[PDB]
Amino acid sequence: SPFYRCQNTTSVEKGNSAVMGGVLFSTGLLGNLLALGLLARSGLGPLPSVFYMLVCGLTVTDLLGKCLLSPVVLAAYAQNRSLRVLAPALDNSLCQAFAFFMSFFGLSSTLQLLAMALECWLSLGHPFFYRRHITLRLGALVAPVVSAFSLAFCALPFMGFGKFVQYCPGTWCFIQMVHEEGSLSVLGYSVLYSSLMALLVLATVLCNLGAMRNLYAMHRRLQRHPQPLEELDHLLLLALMTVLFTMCSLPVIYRAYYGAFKDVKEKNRTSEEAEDLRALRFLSVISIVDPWIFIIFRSPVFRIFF
Amino acid sequence: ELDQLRQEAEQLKNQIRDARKACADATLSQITNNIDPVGRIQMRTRRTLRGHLAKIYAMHWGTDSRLLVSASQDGKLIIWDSYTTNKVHAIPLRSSWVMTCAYAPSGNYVACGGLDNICSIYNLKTREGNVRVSRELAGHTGYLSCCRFLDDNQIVTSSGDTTCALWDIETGQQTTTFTGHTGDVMSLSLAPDTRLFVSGACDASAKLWDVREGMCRQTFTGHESDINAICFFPNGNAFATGSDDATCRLFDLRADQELMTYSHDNIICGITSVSFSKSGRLLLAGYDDFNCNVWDALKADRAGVLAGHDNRVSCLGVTDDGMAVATGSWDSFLKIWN
Amino acid sequence: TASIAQARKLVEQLKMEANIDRIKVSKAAADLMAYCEAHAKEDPLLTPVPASENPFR
Amino acid sequence: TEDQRNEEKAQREANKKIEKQLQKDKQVYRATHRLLLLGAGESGKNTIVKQMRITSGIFETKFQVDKVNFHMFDVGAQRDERRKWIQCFNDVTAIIFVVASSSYNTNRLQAALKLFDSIWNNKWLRDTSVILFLNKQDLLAEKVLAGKSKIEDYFPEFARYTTPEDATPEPGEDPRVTRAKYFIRDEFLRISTASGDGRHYCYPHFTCSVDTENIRRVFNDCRDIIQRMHLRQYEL
Amino acid sequence: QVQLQESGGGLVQPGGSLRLSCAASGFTFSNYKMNWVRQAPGKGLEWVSDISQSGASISYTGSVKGRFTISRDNAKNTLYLQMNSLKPEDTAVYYCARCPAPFTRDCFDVTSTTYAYRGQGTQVTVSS
Ligand SMILES: CC(C)CCC[C@@H](C)[C@H]1CC[C@H]2[C@@H]3CC=C4C[C@@H](O)CC[C@]4(C)[C@H]3CC[C@]12C
Ligand SMILES: CC(C)CCC[C@@H](C)[C@H]1CC[C@H]2[C@@H]3CC=C4C[C@@H](O)CC[C@]4(C)[C@H]3CC[C@]12C
Ligand SMILES: CC(C)CCC[C@@H](C)[C@H]1CC[C@H]2[C@@H]3CC=C4C[C@@H](O)CC[C@]4(C)[C@H]3CC[C@]12C
Ligand SMILES: CC(C)CCC[C@@H](C)[C@H]1CC[C@H]2[C@@H]3CC=C4C[C@@H](O)CC[C@]4(C)[C@H]3CC[C@]12C
Ligand SMILES: CC(C)CCC[C@@H](C)[C@H]1CC[C@H]2[C@@H]3CC=C4C[C@@H](O)CC[C@]4(C)[C@H]3CC[C@]12C
Ligand SMILES: O=C(O)CCCCCC[C@H]1C(=O)NC(=O)N1CC[C@@H](O)C1CCCCC1
Repeated sequence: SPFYRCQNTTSVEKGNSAVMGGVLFSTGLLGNLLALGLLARSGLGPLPSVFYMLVCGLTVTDLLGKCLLSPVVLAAYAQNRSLRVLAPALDNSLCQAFAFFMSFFGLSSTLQLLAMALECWLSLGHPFFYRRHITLRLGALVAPVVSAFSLAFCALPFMGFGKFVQYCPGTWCFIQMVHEEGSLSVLGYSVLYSSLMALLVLATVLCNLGAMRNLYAMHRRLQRHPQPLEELDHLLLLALMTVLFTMCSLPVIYRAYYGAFKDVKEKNRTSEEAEDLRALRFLSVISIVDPWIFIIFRSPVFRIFF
Repeated sequence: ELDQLRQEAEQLKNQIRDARKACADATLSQITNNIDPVGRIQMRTRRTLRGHLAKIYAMHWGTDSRLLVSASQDGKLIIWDSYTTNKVHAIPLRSSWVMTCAYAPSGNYVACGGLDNICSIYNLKTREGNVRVSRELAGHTGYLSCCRFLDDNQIVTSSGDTTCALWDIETGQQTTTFTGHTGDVMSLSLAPDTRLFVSGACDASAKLWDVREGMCRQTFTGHESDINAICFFPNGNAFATGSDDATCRLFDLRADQELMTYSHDNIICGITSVSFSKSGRLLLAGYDDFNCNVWDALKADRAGVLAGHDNRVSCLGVTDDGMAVATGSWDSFLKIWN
Repeated sequence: TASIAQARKLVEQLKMEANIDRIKVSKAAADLMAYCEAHAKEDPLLTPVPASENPFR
Repeated sequence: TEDQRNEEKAQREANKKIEKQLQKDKQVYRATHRLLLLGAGESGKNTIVKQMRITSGIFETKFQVDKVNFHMFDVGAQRDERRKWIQCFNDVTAIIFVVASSSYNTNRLQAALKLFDSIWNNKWLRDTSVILFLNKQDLLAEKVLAGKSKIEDYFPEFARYTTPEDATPEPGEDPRVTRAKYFIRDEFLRISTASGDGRHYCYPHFTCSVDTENIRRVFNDCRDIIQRMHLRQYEL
Repeated sequence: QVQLQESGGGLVQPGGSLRLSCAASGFTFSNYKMNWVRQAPGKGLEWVSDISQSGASISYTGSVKGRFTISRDNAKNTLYLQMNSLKPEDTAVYYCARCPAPFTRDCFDVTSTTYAYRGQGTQVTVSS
């Protein structure tokens, strides 16, 4: 029996609705809109900086992905038709392109978060290196280069290395995290993507830990003899960001590794599909959390009341 | 015996004040009240010059009204093209903390100095094509605040030693020394005929000296704080001085007393640069509030405001022909408004 | 010597400056107004210079 | 006008060359850290300059610490009216203010305190950090240990001052010397902590004219300053 | 022109009391911080005390706290210094100094060279 029961199904299965995805889309859209509004208010009047441009690029990437992705999933439920048939004009598109965009945006968000963490670590722990080698130049080419790398990496399934398949809900498609024999050709792309995600997550966690360690010494040095944001609050912001990013990125990696290596004894396809959906349910929370942690909680307008 | 000198100075000052009051039959404001006001002029920046690293401190327009020179405290003197904004020359200054620059009338030489207490000259039209140090005037005992060229061979310089110096670039020696100022001289201004010059010395008073005679021909004590800017009226008979008191004051060489004052209640920060247009009707004064105020030379009202800079304004210069005005600031960007 | 020499020089300069040919303020104001109104049209900043003639277009 | 276009192209090439030069130099400048050395005439700042280096109105001393270039500028041979030219050093990385703690009676310590207060309150210096070197600690110790130069005779509040809890006395130092040192420190702390927050900070370090570690201290301070200026970037 | 005229100083015995008065002219007395300094015979300028514009913030040197009282009256542009108890070491020429710029609290009037905004000073002597 096919593991992806809804691989060829034309109608959206019952037992679920779009409220779950609808809330995740609405909250993220509101967050990104507030973030971009604050950035525009700042740009119209402060001055540009590397961190400013990095956060702007991260917010822009997230907003393009709550928007390119969510409307399709919502229309799927609205017309009760899977992505393979949601648009009869297309034949096999909006299923393989949907997962393409999803993976591209996920990898780009991860890479931009890692870049921001590394920039903060270099700035706080190695001030001389930052003042010597960075500039707003790196801060301007980082995001385009990250997007280009994400495109190049996520375009591999269109070259005989990797595939996209649909899941039980039928309204979304993703990398084939599981194969029946183990067609190394298909599982290799999934394993590579999972390994890259894990490495980027670990690097971001290490950079955030280093930044917090540097800030604690700075906190004590500010304590002894010598409205604005302090360092002990940036510590909490970075800790929350790291915790949430890890708890949202580890599920998908775990599910990919499980489907790749430990599912040789097939287990309850229903539970596996449910866990695969949940993993991305949490992974999508990164785009909703970043706008609040990086801008809103730092904007003075919000801190006046908070 | 010192009491006798004190009383003599006091009675002489009283006599001079009585004489100045006797000549004050009227006031410039009451006579200009009939002049038509300029109203408001929305001047905009037509050219933006970028490339300076540190805060620009001095600037001076050239007679050709095409090339301009700007000095930054990063040790760099840049020559920009007013029309094309293209940098002509980039002279690296041996002294990083440059505070003055002067563009010769013919454009063959450019002077610059600062905390080094040395005024270096650079030839822009050397036969080799490169710019090289032409002369070094190291006779001053203080920081060079301002300098201006009288000709291709004579140059007036103001130093922190509270005394100005007229040098002959050919010999590189003090041709004349002007002493009498109590504080450090800040700015210089050459008259149209290049025969007289005025300057403030952080003593709330300016002194008009003669280049040839070498003496304080006149003195004015209208201001109340340190004077940082000074510029001759296009006719050469008057000049406006800006002080840290947030007020500009006009003084006529013939009246020997202040003619009028430009200031406002909301304006409380100091002044850095002041200059007159070709006709002298508009007085453009740079303030520390990040904007330059263009006042009416006759109505004593704010005719315009240039709020394009984000940092303190350091220098302001109007071309001899009066097409556009260049306002430099510590933001390292020169804006030419027209 | 310096303390008294400074006062001597100050008194001398004040005497030299007291005997200058001081002029009335009314005539100076009239001359300034005449000069301003004469070169009014010749001031690109005071009057609106045509766009074509402006090299900064 | 083909000649005009040729001249414009030549000027554009010259401008590109000048932009490269200003770029290879934006790079050398932001990597170098400028510092302003200031202090009373009777201070041991000259000895510090001599140790660091081992007619002009300004002297430059270039030294490398951990492959980091530091250019310390001394404003010697300049008139004591510092209110004007000091503004030129607003963008300097730090102001090394060396004060002789043992120069208290006229009372030069009071003049040093007033100068430090003026520098800390100067509008254009509110964003510049000041590294306070309480130099000549050996003289202060020798004077307060065996001497009649009672501090309360020139600082009545000292009669009520006591050594703080966070004090880290040098092993073997007499309690009276430590008390006097920390009192002279608090004298500047009260001024620096009342008109400054998130704009500039004071780094008081008990040093001597012959101490080489002073250099390291500056380096350390610089790091702190920089790091703190970096923390300001994270504020949208 | 800026003008400061000091008076009220003179001879006095140990433990006496004086009231020095400085009359200002040529500027807004209220917009500048005032200072009293002194120069002892064969010595340099010594700062005595300071009083801010509004007269709220006041400070004295350690050798003067609780002994002299500085005050100002902007209604007439005058400064006052009441010396309650003097001693032989207090003999000096007292000068009144003004802030270099208005609306500021950073003073640089302790300059040894000729300061352009200080009066002629008043000589005070104390002898038994
Ligand atoms: C203010 C912004 C951050 C939005 C608020 C965050 C909310 C919407 C996020 C935070 C955690 C998220 C939940 C994470 C886990 C689950 C369990 C899953 O089986 C259903 C969705 C659900 C319930 C998610 C829904 C969206 C969620 C509740
Ligand atoms: C502040 C400066 C640096 C600009 C921000 C970075 C720019 C270069 C980023 C921000 C968001 C990015 C876009 C986000 C989404 C998409 C659609 C996707 O199919 C890839 C291309 C494209 C269109 C990206 C390319 C580069 C992009 C436009
Ligand atoms: C423009 C940005 C913000 C979003 C991208 C455009 C969105 C709105 C487009 C892209 C793909 C589109 C879907 C693809 C095809 C169909 C077939 C139609 O019979 C039902 C609607 C549905 C399902 C479309 C809904 C709108 C849709 C989601
Ligand atoms: C490069 C960025 C900016 C734009 C991305 C373009 C996307 C939408 C393109 C690139 C490659 C395309 C795919 C290439 C080949 C096929 C096989 C065909 O039988 C079904 C559609 C499908 C799977 C295409 C759908 C759209 C696609 C995913
Ligand atoms: C110093 C400036 C002027 C020149 C910089 C040129 C080169 C070195 C810069 C420009 C863009 C930069 C890249 C843009 C983004 C990233 C993402 C980061 O996660 C890995 C490094 C990487 C790939 C950067 C490495 C360095 C980079 C290639
Ligand atoms: O219910 C179902 O079938 C599950 C829906 C599929 C996941 C959510 C898709 C869509 C939605 O439906 N709601 C959103 O917010 N989306 C956008 C998330 C998107 O930014 C994220 C980027 C990073 C990687 C993961 C996706």
